[PDB]
Amino acid sequence: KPKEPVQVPKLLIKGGVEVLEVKTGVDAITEVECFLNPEMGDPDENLRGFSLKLSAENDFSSDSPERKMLPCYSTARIPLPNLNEDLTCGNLLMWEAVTVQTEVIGITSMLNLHAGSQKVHEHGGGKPIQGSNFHFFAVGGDPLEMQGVLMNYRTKYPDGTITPKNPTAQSQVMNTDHKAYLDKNNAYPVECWVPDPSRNENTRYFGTFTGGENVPPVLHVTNTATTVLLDEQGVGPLCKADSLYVSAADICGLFTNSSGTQQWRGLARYFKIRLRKRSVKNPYPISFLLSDLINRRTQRVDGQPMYGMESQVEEVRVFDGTERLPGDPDMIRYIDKQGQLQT
Amino acid sequence: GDPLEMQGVLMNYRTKYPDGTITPKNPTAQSQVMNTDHKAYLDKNNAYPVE
Amino acid sequence: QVQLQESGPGLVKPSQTLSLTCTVSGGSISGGGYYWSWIRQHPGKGLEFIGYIYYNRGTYYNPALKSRLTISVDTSKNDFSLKLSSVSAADTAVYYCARCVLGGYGSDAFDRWGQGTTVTVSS
Amino acid sequence: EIVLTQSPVTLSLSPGERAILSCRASQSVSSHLAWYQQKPGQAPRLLIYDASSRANGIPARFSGSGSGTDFTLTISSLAPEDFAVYYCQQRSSWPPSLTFGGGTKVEIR
Repeated sequence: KPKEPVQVPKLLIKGGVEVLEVKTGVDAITEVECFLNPEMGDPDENLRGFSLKLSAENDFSSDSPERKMLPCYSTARIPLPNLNEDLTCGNLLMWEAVTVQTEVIGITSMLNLHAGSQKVHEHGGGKPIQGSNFHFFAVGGDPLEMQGVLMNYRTKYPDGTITPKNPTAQSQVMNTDHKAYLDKNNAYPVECWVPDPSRNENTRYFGTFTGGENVPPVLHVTNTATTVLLDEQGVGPLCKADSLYVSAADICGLFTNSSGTQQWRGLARYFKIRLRKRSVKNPYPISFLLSDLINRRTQRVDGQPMYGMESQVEEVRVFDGTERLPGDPDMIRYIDKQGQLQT
Repeated sequence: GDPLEMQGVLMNYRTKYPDGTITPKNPTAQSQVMNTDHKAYLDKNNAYPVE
Repeated sequence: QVQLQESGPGLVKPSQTLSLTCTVSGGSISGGGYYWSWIRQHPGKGLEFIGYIYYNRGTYYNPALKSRLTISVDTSKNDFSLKLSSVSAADTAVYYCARCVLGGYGSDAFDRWGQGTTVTVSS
Repeated sequence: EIVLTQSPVTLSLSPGERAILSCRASQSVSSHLAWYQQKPGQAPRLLIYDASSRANGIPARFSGSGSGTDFTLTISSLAPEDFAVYYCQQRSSWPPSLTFGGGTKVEIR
């Protein structure tokens, strides 16, 4: 006698990008295998995958780069079907990213030593691509909200680039007023925008940096990796709107030409985002639509401010519950706010 | 249990190889990044160059 | 280094079928992120888009010309084609053919298109 | 569809001045813009791709600026080999349109 086969998730439909809008049951799974294009700048002569040569001796007083010389993050979007059909007051039914899987495409393209590299010594081969790497990707239901950081505030950027505003010495430290969104492929330069670690309740990003003058780049390729994107509460990146946002950027190191010019190099990136269906509280009830009905039509009023730094609302006493009459009308809360401490 | 289905990626797609090497035919600009035009099948010893 | 050319008729009678060849030499017509477009420019007006082709069954036409077109590709002579149906006297215009790139520049701009040819239709 | 309304009609401009064109769109596409230079009796040729990126071979006296709807073909100084016919073009992502505009021809006084 043998043994009755074991059970396995009965695979269903398969095909191109237009598979998605076919409706499924309630406990569906989905697997999405997709990639991205790295944006290294792409100079001329169809060398799509390098950058232009780097500047050598720009002083701090005046910097003049070009659009080509700065790599940028890569982002895209995945449309999704909606799931609710009738009203169904109460609860809704959204998507969820659960398990990512990344893998770099073209990693053995660096073994070319018959290229236009520098002759490394007199009768040997050439010099391979070495130096600083920075690999980075992100999966979420929302655009990747990011923090503005740079050095040398006197840099005047080219006007195709989305760069932070009013450069001071405060921009060389963690500043609060350089917030923005990520809504455009090939526009945000990588030397000016780290991910904001504060604001991301619906975006998980992974990144390992290694600078240095000339260090080896170490790459893996394995189809047994698995990175769980669940949090410590039991959710993944939820999809508020019908989308799923993918953002990444891959730097591989510097290439040396045969005469001495340095120029960058990158590769693409794989993704396998397993999705599924969850049950949440409705964030769009009829009461939200009603307020957005009236607030479209009602007249704009532009008066003196009532929110922000130059505000004029002073003290708001939000109190409901009752209590035994206090023996002080103005009770104080902090014990010593400013400090009258020792020594 | 099946031959190793691979992916064609290369740089400097204007390089001309000898006849023994099975290279990606019709080399385009897309081959230096993720391209879809270069599926293949591993079936032949000493044939597919690893770069 | 890619060289292009054009060829075809020089005079088309009313209510006939027009055919043109956008000759390509020095590159694959099966080229990955490449389209292959047509641009007409009528004497006295600007230019107008007609149609591009993707060699894994991607077509798109200008909806003003109402899907009266077929664009065919023959891989041997490295060249593609174009078909008009039921031409009129208004079609007398110099005709250009060019290429679109998806990952690089993003348009018909890389100094890469046909050198031009003229079509005359009258009585 | 999408229509690129272009204005002015025919600028009467002397050599050496600052020229500005404006290809204001019916709706925002904001990144898939081009600028085609064509002389009469010649073939088309690019000025600016992606609305700000200069072309290799075009010297830096031209530039591109602006995105959203109100676009700008910035010209620092006009050349006697530049008094010709200038166009604009809108691309398309989801739906295939990418038609073209109307044109503005620079008159030489």
